[PDB]
Amino acid sequence: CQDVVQDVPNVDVQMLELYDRMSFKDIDGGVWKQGWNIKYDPLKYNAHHKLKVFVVPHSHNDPGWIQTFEEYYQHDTKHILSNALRHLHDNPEMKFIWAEISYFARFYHDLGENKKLQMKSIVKNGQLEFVTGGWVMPDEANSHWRNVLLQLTEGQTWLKQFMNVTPTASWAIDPFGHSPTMPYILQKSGFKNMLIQRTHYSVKKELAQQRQLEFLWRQIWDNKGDTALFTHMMPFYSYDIPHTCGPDPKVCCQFDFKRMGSFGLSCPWKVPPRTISDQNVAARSDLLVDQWKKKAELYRTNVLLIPLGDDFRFKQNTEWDVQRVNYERLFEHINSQAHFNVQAQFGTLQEYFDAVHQAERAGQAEFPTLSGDFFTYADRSDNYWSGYYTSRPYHKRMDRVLMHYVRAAEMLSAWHSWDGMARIEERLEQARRELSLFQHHDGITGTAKTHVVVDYEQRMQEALKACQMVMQQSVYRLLTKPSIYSPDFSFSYFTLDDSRWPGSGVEDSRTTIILGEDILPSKHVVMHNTLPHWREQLVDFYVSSPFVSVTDLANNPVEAQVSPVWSWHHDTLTKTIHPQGSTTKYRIIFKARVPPMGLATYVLTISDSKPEHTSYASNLLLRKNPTSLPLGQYPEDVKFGDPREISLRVGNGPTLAFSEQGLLKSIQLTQDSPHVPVHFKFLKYGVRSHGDRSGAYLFLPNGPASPVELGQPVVLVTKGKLESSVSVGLPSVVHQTIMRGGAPEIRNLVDIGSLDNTEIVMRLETHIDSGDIFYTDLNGLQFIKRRRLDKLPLQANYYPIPSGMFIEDANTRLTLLTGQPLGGSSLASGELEIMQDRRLASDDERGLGQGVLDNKPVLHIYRLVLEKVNNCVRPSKLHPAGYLTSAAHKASQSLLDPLDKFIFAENEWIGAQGQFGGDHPSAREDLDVSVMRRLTKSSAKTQRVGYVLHRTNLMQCGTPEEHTQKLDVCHLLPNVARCERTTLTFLQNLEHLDGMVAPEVCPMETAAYVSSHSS
Ligand SMILES: OC[C@@H](NC[C@H]1NC[C@H](O)[C@@H]1O)c1ccccc1
Ligand SMILES: *[C@@H]1O[C@H](CO)[C@@H](O)[C@H](O)[C@H]1NC(C)=O
Ligand SMILES: [Zn+2]
Repeated sequence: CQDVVQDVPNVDVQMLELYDRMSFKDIDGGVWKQGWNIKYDPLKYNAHHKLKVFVVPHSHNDPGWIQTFEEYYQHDTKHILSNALRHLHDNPEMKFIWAEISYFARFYHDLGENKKLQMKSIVKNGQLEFVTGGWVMPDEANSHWRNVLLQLTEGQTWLKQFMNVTPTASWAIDPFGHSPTMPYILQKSGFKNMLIQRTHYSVKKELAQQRQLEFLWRQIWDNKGDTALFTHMMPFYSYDIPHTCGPDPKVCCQFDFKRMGSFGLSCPWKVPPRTISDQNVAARSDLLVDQWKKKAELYRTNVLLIPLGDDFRFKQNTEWDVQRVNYERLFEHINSQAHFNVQAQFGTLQEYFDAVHQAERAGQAEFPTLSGDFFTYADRSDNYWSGYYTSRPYHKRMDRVLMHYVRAAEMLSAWHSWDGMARIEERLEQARRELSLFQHHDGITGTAKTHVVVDYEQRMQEALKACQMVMQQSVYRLLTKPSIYSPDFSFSYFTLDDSRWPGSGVEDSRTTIILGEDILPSKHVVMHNTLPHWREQLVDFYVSSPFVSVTDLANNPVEAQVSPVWSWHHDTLTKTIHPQGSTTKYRIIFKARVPPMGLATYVLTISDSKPEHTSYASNLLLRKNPTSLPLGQYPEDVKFGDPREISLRVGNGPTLAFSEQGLLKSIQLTQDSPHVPVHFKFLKYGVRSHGDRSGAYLFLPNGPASPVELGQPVVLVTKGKLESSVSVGLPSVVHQTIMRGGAPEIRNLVDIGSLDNTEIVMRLETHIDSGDIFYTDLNGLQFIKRRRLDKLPLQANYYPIPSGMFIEDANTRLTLLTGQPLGGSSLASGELEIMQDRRLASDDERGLGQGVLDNKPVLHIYRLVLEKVNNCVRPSKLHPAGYLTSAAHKASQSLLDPLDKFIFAENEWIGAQGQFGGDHPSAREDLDVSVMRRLTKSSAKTQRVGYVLHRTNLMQCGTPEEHTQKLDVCHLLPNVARCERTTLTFLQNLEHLDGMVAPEVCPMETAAYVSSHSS
């Protein structure tokens, strides 16, 4: 195993280093506005060294943006594909590349057999080529790596089954900035090449000057280079025709033949395209070949890529003709005029890469190595695209909830083979596809029109219902005596109970467990743990009486705590935000201990009085002018007091101090230790009154944030033996700090209401001497070092926080983990900040055509981990990566993959069992079974189950933590007959494993295995 901490990789381009050196000046470079006037030596190419040009027709099809997926399919994409089939069939030398498999599968299943066969033929002969082959072209900032893999696998599994092809070249022309998580996943999925486009204009200039636009992109910690993937970065401002033929858009636009008028398009540079004829082909060729030779100067080989396309192009038959015929006339002339020393033709992306590598092998070029990322993107001036790291945060949080539900549904149902009548495969495919669709770069990014966001939300709700159905049928099968099990596959044996989604204050949708002497004495509940290690975690349920006790299925009492159900209300009468307690429902909390990838059953029983093993939280409402807060049968009266500072400690955990406004002020790790200043504060950013306006994509603040005026907020303190909390009703945010004995949990119920042109940020102020350094994660996969640069504007220093961020000095580290992707930064030493929501009245000129005024209440969740790190073995100062500690990693897992809770629906569960998975191996803490998926339906003689195993890298800080079992996923199901290592999409077998044992992976590695069972 490579050491991912102690060996700084030696690369030619390291993006953090490049950023420290770059000036980022935005000067007018001439016709290539953000470059320079390219010059080339006409004698560079000759009879023995020609420039080979591949013109690659393409059509960017967004799976929802200005219209919904289905609206675009009906209005545009079905015609593009139907006409591509006809035109490619009839013109053998014409080529076309296709990226979005969600649209291709929607089209293909509606085709008659005759056309399916014609389609398969143009794919087999190479005219139509799939690039990447994912369900969508995903966002790379907010997406979790698990969902990037899910959507890639959904598209490629469909392509293997129906087109018999697996792309090895990726095409990502539109995500707003790029992440090294892509080459990581692609290289472990059989890819050999990838292409990107949206990188900062200053980066394109810098790399173009050094001919470093093609590089071997390896991970930041990869010393050896085995993760490297050849990458081509396009050089210009856009992937449209004016910015893909060469440096001068006024010239290139004249070679977009759809812009002469009848299609309602024109050239903004004021010179229109002209139909190629024998009288102008020599002059037109001279102009075009000159653009090509200038673009070729930016690269190292004599093979040039010229994309030919734009958004939803190649629709009309007349458009196919106009582009094809004109380019055919240019090719015939250019290729026959020896003086140009060019051979040009339509080609595919793979053809381009194959020719580049043939040139490389011929010794004509060596490529530089590169590590780092390409955030935060700016396409021009100070227009940095950091706004979409936060836009539509409700759906960003929903993405993470569904991510976990899909994993849990696939894993719970994988243990058995199911009859077709159970509709398990059907519901899982629906769920995987709706979550995969949302990975689109206008889905999770929050950059689609309002009605499109509604469509994605509706699709995800249907996916959550599908997951619940699969999960509850699976739990019933796994925990019911076999000879008693009698399923009705349409019945709800259990309902899921989720405490954090949509969340208290967002939707009152949790069901209360109704117990009563005259109706039902007790109720069974079941917890599932999708992680491969034993886990204890407090769980809570709503119950109709405070006199409830808990037992495990051996009838052993389990200590529990009962607290009131508090809801916050913006009282329009008193103009205050304050809590109301239920007089009919209560919360019961207790620790559930669940096996690795297993289930544990508990029983809640009502009694007429306080149970011996159930305690009751005290409650203290701090506000001047209080009024009573009756709580029905709750046995402890609420206490009142004027606002004041307070201190709380649960268990032997940390002691937290709060201001009189209910916000954290300090954390004391242990009895002796100091009270470390850690101050939460809410501030607001505004919008510029002159110049460019912030919108769904861009963050263009009108200066540093200003504190939210808090007034005298109402603060609620609940103190219990198992769980305590401090909640406060601030303007636009009900802020809650929860303590269960370890790192606190923070929950923000964010309702920006009608505050136009406002972005609400949550900031942490500490003493930590972090300087200008902070760390943020990439797709929940790795932490990258960031350096705040005062030479760049504030918005450029905002980065995606898909799952966590931290600051540290020699001795102390503060890590904030998130349950949803949001934007954030460290704008001053000792600070961390993360945006909560943004409401913007104006459009930001990137095509969306509306502001962001459809905000809705969202419950954001976090864990806050303050730790001493002076004893940790950390990377050297020159290493570009950072790594979490065990506690921060576990805190992240508690947010992303919590225990699932099931409430038995009927009155009695006959044949109920107490546990499942007690014999499953409890793997080392840094290892996860990211995916468990049965790959075969019930009619297959040989069943196959796929596993994706991911091992992260945790810092060594002297905490032994040992004695763990080896996890061999290939023996998790009985009767294993074969075990193979496969690509991450499970589509190619890479290694036949001896003894049918799947070995564990190295830190920072991800491997996939498929076990075969004869059963
Ligand atoms: O690349 C330019 C073109 N594309 C904008 C792209 N980015 C956001 C979406 O995913 C879309 O595909 C465009 C079209 C229409 C109006 C303005 C700009
Ligand atoms: C799928 O592609 C492989 C490529 O080697 C080919 O051998 C096989 O016949 C194809 N399967 C069919 C008939 O679709
Ligand atoms: Zn797009």
